[PDB]
Amino acid sequence: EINRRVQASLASGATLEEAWSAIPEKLAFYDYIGNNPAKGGLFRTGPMNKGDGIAQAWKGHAVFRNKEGEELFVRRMPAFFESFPVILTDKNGVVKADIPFRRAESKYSFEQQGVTVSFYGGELNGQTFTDPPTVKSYARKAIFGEIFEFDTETLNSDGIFRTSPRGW
Amino acid sequence: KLPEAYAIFDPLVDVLPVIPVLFLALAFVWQAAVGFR
Amino acid sequence: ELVNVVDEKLGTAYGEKIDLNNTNIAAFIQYRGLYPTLAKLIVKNAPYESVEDVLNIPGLTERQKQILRENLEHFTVTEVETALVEGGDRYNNGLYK
Amino acid sequence: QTLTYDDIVGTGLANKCPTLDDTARGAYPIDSSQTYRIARLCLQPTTFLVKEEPKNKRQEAEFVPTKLVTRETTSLDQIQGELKVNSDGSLTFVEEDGIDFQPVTVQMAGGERIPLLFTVKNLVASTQPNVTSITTSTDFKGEFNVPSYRTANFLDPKGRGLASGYDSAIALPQAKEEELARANVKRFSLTKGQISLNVAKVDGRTGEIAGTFESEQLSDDDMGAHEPHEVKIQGVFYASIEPA
Amino acid sequence: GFAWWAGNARLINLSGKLLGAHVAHAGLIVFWAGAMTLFELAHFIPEKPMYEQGLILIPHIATLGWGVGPGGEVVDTFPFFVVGVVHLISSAVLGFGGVYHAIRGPETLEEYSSFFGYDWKDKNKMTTILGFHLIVLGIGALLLVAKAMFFGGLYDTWAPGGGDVRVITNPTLDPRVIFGYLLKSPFGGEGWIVSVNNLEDVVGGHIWIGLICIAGGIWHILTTPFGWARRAFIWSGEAYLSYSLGALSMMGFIATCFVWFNNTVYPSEFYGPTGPEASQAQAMTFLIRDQKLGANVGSAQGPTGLGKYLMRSPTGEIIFGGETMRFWDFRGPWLEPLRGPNGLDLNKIKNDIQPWQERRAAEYMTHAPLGSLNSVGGVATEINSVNFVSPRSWLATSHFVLAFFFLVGHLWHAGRARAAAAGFEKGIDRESEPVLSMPSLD
Amino acid sequence: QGMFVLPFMARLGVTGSWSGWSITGETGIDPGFWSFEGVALAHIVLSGLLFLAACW
Amino acid sequence: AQLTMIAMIGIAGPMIIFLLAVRRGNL
Amino acid sequence: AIFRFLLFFQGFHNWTLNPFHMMGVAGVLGGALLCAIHGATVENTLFQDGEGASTFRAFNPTQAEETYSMVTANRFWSQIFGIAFSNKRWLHFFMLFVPVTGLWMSAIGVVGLALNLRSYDFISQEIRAAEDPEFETFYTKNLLLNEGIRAWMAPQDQPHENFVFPEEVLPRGNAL
Amino acid sequence: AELTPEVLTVPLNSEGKTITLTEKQYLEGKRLFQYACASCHVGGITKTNPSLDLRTETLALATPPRDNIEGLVDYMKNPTTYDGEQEIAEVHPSLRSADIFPKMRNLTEKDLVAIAGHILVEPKILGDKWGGGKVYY
Ligand code: CLA
Ligand code: CLA
Ligand code: CLA
Ligand code: CLA
Ligand code: CLA
Ligand code: HEC
Ligand SMILES: CC1=C(/C=C/C(C)=C/C=C/C(C)=C/C=C/C=C(C)/C=C/C=C(C)/C=C/C2=C(C)CCCC2(C)C)C(C)(C)CCC1
Ligand SMILES: CC1=C(/C=C/C(C)=C/C=C/C(C)=C/C=C/C=C(C)/C=C/C=C(C)/C=C/C2=C(C)CCCC2(C)C)C(C)(C)CCC1
Ligand SMILES: CC1=C(/C=C/C(C)=C/C=C/C(C)=C/C=C/C=C(C)/C=C/C=C(C)/C=C/C2=C(C)CCCC2(C)C)C(C)(C)CCC1
Ligand SMILES: CCCCCCCCCCCCCCCCCC(=O)O
Repeated sequence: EINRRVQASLASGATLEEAWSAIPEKLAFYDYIGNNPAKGGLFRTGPMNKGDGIAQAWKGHAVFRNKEGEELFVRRMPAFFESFPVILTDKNGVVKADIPFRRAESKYSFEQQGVTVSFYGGELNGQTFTDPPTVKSYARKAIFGEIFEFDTETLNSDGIFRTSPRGW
Repeated sequence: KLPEAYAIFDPLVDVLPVIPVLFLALAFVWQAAVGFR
Repeated sequence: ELVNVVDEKLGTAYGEKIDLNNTNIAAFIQYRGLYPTLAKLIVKNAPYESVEDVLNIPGLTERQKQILRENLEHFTVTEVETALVEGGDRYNNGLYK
Repeated sequence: QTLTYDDIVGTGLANKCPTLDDTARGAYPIDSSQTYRIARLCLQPTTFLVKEEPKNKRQEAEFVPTKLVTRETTSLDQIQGELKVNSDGSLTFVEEDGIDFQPVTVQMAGGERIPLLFTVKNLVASTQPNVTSITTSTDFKGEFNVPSYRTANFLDPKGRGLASGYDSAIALPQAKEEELARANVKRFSLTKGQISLNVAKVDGRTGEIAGTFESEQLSDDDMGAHEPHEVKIQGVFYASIEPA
Repeated sequence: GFAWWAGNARLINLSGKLLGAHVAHAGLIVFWAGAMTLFELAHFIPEKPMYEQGLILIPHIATLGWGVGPGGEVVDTFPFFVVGVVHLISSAVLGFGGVYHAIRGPETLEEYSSFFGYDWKDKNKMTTILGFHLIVLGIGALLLVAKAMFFGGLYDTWAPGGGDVRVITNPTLDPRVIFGYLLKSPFGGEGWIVSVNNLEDVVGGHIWIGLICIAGGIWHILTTPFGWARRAFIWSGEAYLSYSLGALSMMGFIATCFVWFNNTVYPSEFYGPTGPEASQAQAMTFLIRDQKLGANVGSAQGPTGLGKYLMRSPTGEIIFGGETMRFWDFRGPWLEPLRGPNGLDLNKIKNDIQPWQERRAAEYMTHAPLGSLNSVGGVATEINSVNFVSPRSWLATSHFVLAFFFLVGHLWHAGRARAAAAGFEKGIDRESEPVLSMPSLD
Repeated sequence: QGMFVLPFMARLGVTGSWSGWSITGETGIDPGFWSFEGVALAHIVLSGLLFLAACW
Repeated sequence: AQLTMIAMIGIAGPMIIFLLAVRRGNL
Repeated sequence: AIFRFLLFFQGFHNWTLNPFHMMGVAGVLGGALLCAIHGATVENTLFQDGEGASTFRAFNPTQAEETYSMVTANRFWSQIFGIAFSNKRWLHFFMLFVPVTGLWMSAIGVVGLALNLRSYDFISQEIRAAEDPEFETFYTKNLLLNEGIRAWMAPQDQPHENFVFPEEVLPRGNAL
Repeated sequence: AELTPEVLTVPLNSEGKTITLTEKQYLEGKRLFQYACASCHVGGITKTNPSLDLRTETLALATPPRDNIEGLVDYMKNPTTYDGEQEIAEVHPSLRSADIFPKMRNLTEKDLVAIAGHILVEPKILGDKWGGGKVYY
């Protein structure tokens, strides 16, 4: 639905910034795995906010590109996986970047492929980041879907996903 | 390989090692023939 | 300020050529004529300030010199990275298949 | 006569350096036209002292004693290297190769374990000017290198490392990472240590020497996780010199 | 009163028929020994190591000096054939006496002849039979001595120049050596009797055992059990069976550890490398490869801070690094030339490693005793291709299983012999239930 | 530090712990059995034996 | 094949029971 | 295929850490214990009711009398183990109770896993380990194994997902 | 899919002559590879030196090129290091060293062609698995 809307905005001559800024934050927040009721644990108690925190703001839609200007796509985490690697694909599914485990024979590091992240909509709209460790930090969040700013201090959130009342 | 002049017996020797097992089986045929008395 | 220096190195020519000062010896198998014999010598005589220093390695025959010449373009040099050269890691970096 | 493996195995003697007779009070003359190597250098620690933390301003903590928990695994041995003669008659040993590190862990009072890489790697140790003979009063002083206790492939218990491993705390997917930066980013340290070797015994015939050493170096910093301790090692050494 | 499924217990007091069972069964053992040897021979291919071919009997014959030359190369297969044929032929004779005594002969012997007949409760007669068999056994251990000293020698993996058959001219008699082994700890670096590492000690140990068994045998013919032994034991056929099952069990467990750790009387040339050997050979292999590329294997620090190739054992000896730290007690002929007084000698490692040692390490590393039940070789994640399970894995696992069950049989027959001798093996008498005449516990 | 029984042990001469510290600040001390730990243990064992005496 | 010999050998044992049971013998 | 299901549940759900599985383990292993120990006891406190060395003949399914001594069995176990059964009815009910209850408990935990409601982690352990790289337990060691299981098996076990893991992203310790 | 002649066609020599093996030659090669080579070279890797494998592209870059029947037959007679600079008959099986590697004694010239052919065919059948190691099992 989000992609459907952004395309419809673009067809009508809106810019990237404008198409994504029109995305209501409420729709973007549904497109986030931390609200997936199948990401919890039996003894991870309390509200969802106790884990990833109290959501404050959509940061914006992250767009990754490599040094040749190709749009790259973070492979999303599936609900079965507690942890998941960071793999970036092109529109056709060909791996073009990842975060390597073994560094020594890596071909696809962000550092080698010149992966940047640019934000449209939300808090970081119009901002681009190019220093590799910042780019990697956002790609790590992008596997969860859309990227939000969270208040972790108020409830002393421990950072681990809990299930919703639907799950419980 | 066996010596040349016994080569004829090669397929017999492939089976010989198993023969002690057959003695165990044979005790159960015997006991079947007397009805496990 | 806390930076992973191995990741940082993949952002240099080390991440696209054989670095004569840092790269593990098994990389020299990617080009013809270099492994094991010249690979051995290149690693033993590192560090190099420029790629052409390798031609001034004592003992090179003229065939050996020729091989290096052909391959100078697959080579680079960056600053020695302690993390890549300690532990004998240029001879065995714990990666097999 | 000397001992075989089967006489030694299991005894503890394999960790002990060769000793000289207390009658070996000779002198080993040095000819500047000649070149010398050290065929075997052996360092056997006896005492591991760690510097405490006074927590206050003008007290400067003290070196305290520790217990060894890693057994007879501590000696450096089979070290070889150039022994040079300099313009001014000083001698400089340059370490080339050897079993020149051992990991050791000692335990401070209270139970804190302190691992260290006891080493002389890349040792360059020199004498005073004008030697001409090595005697029962010659001192070598030098410095050496202390690489990180773990090397770059080492993975911590959550799979994080420098040249391998995860780059984040994957069990805490949505934690704030700023707090964890120091544990998540591994760093490979490389510090210097110092050593004095004091020659107390000399076999003028054979070229063997023996005596006492003291070295100062840093302990393990667990790839940047925590601050090192300062360590002082005392022990005995043996070396045989050869016309190279 | 026994059912068909306990039907051989019907033989306990039929000494004639029981002699026939023992001798018929003796014939099956000898039959298997013969048939199996000929099977291995008909399959043997001398270009291939024995241990790539599933052989367990030919290795025992070669270990005795027959059929082999320097390095364990097979030079003559005729000795193997002879051993098979003679065992095969001899089993017909035992077969014959066996079924004659089980079917046709007198079913009890004590009426026919007071020498051959026996009562289980007759302690004098029982120790006499025991004595005779003790003498036979002593003779047998002396036949091994005779072979080693007077009829060609034994294969010696430690012989210089790759191993060879050697005549043993100075068998060890010093009892501090021979019985020193009995008193070594069974733990690592010690190995109780499994650590015997030279044929002089092997042969001398058998002189001692032969003399002890012959002396023991004569002792038991001439004496009857003392009163303290009379009161310690149960004196019944099933009790004696239970004693021997326990002894077979002990021996099966020892044989398991022998073929698994010992590479002297189970040479690795025939049996394949041991687990410790193979694992030591891996570290050797990559020490060689890496040093040839220029690595300084003595100064190379591994990920943990311990040496990548070389470290110290807990008592200081220089040993191979990695997980094989655990196998540093290993000793083998391909490795010992590198050992100095402090353990592995760094100057021999740098200068004196020989091609045959590089070959041997590579061979042993790629024939480690790891494999699947369907004989796919190597670690459990390996793909199909290599048809190999080490003979040592086969000989260790089989004999562990047999030793375990014979210990169960010991407990079975021991507890039953105790109960039958006291008269309550068939159950509790309702009218004299012991617990009903005991006071309650509380 | 809220220590209540530690000073009654210190008072009568128990000053060191099997972990090698002493309450006076000396490190590397061997207290033998009668450390803080060994005093605590003596009292546990004693409790259990008196528990058994009480049952009898 | 080998299936000839193990057939011949396999039948020996049972044929002994058969002969002895039809000739009413000491089974 | 069922073996693969075992290993899937280890790597993805950490099911061995689940106390509902643990109660199931106790009920199944407790059942087999009770089965063996009850059979062994009856057979070794038999009354001599015939004269044969085979004691099976000396039973008649319509006899009134118990065929083994509960009194002697009770004394044996009281002296061997501290406590024994004394009530034949309780005994046989408990043999029903133990394995039935264990299986019911394991069913409950699987219902949780239907939702990915796993007993996967201990939070307090993770907080410590994230901050303290010298802290290590068998609990952290087992999650490294789980993480290996997931990444090495998921591509071929979940083919509809088109997972492509380049070699460089596979978790691996040194050398292996 | 099947073992078509296209797949059984491999280079004979460096001059791009080809040769089309039979299904028979290929199965014989595979059998002979398991007999004499796979203890070290299972799946196209090298257990005692994993840095050198039997992938066609690796062999192509060996000195004497070994991505052809001739190179491989020669290799089995007189093996060299990967740069051709030294003969390694004494630590690598070969006809030249069949005194110390006795499995090589009974190998005929035709057997060597079949082994070489197997090695060159297999990566056409198995792709990345051939020489790729456990990642690809
Ligand atoms: C159908 C019942 C139900 C459901 C689905 C919910 C759902 C929820 N409650 Mg509510 N609640 C309920 C009943 C329920 N509640 C009742 C009855 C009470 C009164 C006790 C409360 C009191 C309550 C409070 C006070 C709070 C919640 C909160 C919450 C939320 C978090 C729950 C959580 O962390 O679970 C954790 C659950 C577990 C760890 C599972 C317990 C597993 C048990 C112990 C296993 C027992 C096994 C057994 C002993 C074995 C014996 C068998 C055999 C051997 C014989 C969630 C939306 C929290 C919240 O976010 O509110 C704003 C909160 O703070 N609830
Ligand atoms: C020297 C060894 C030895 C000897 C002479 C005996 C002798 C005896 N035993 Mg003891 N037994 C032994 C070892 C031995 N046992 C061991 C090692 C165990 C533990 C496993 C036992 C356990 C045991 C029990 C539990 C009992 C006896 C009993 C008896 C008596 C009757 C046995 C009988 O009729 O079997 C008849 C033979 C059979 C019923 C055949 C059994 C077949 C086995 C289980 C399977 C073997 C299959 C094989 C592994 C592979 C098959 C391949 C396939 C092609 C067929 C007899 C006095 C009985 C007794 O107490 O007598 C008073 C009794 O109840 N034995
Ligand atoms: C090693 C195995 C072994 C051996 C040697 C014996 C031996 C014996 N058993 Mg035991 N038994 C065994 C296994 C064995 N048993 C097993 C596995 C079971 C369980 C099924 C039993 C169950 C059992 C019972 C129930 C009884 C015996 C009895 C007997 C004895 C008398 C049998 C008889 O009258 O045969 C009669 C059988 C025949 C006349 C048929 C022919 C048998 C022959 C010997 C076959 C041999 C063929 C061979 C190829 C010929 C080669 C000859 C050549 C060398 C010249 C005999 C000593 C009996 C006993 O104790 O008597 C009091 C008895 O009642 N056995
Ligand atoms: C230990 C096994 C054993 C035992 C205890 C017996 C015991 C007995 N048998 Mg039996 N028998 C056996 C094995 C055994 N036999 C074998 C293997 C065969 C087939 C060859 C026979 C065939 C047989 C027959 C046909 C008859 C007996 C009879 C007898 C009885 C009297 C024999 C006599 O007068 O001595 C005779 C003494 C001698 C001939 C002295 C010579 C010594 C021997 C033969 C040479 C030494 C052999 C050597 C130690 C081991 C083999 C060598 C090998 C390792 C290479 C006696 C109860 C008789 C009987 O029961 O009638 C009622 C009877 O008619 N036996
Ligand atoms: C098959 C072998 C065998 C068997 C079954 C017997 C059986 C018997 N012997 Mg004979 N004996 C044998 C061989 C054998 N002997 C030999 C070869 C000799 C010559 C040295 C003797 C010398 C001998 C003497 C001198 C005496 C006996 C006596 C006896 C009787 C009592 C045995 C006893 O209670 O020991 C059980 C053992 C003990 C009570 C104590 C010793 C326990 C050992 C040392 C502990 C070791 C356990 C350890 C885990 C095993 C590892 C090895 C160890 C060395 C470290 C019994 C009938 C006695 C008798 O009545 O004779 C008429 C007697 O006085 N035996
Ligand atoms: C271990 C005992 C091996 C056996 C058995 C076989 N090979 Fe091997 N091979 C081995 C090593 C250690 C090496 C590297 C040699 C070096 O340069 O150091 C090799 C190499 C080869 C090659 C060359 C591979 C390349 O990329 O250039 C080939 C073609 C080869 N080996 C083939 C081969 C064959 C056909 C075998 C069976 C007869 C065989 N090898 C056995 C180790 C071992
Ligand atoms: C009693 C009884 C029993 C048992 C039995 C037995 C166990 C028997 C044994 C028997 C036996 C144990 C037998 C044997 C036989 C043998 C034979 C008869 C042999 C022959 C041989 C030959 C003829 C040879 C030939 C040859 C040659 C010479 C060369 C090489 C080749 C060949 C091999 C061909 C039973 C249980 C069943 C039942 C009940 C009763
Ligand atoms: C050959 C050889 C050798 C030698 C050996 C020998 C010399 C041995 C001996 C051994 C022996 C010498 C053995 C021992 C035995 C013993 C035992 C095993 C015992 C047992 C016991 C018992 C069993 C008891 C019991 C009891 C009791 C306790 C109480 C009462 C009751 C009764 C009696 C039951 C050697 C090694 C050098 C080398 C190689 C070869
Ligand atoms: C060496 C030799 C020989 C010898 C031989 C023999 C010695 C044989 C034997 C034989 C035998 C010894 C056989 C037997 C057989 C057996 C069998 C064939 C069996 C079967 C059985 C069955 C099949 C079973 C069934 C059943 C029953 C009966 C009941 C229960 C159930 C059942 C189903 C299990 C000859 C002469 C050839 C010559 C050459 C060489
Ligand atoms: C271990 C090194 C120190 C040696 C310990 C000295 C021996 C034990 C001394 C304990 C003295 C306390 C007893 C006080 C009197 C108690 C009298 C009583 O039981 O009523």
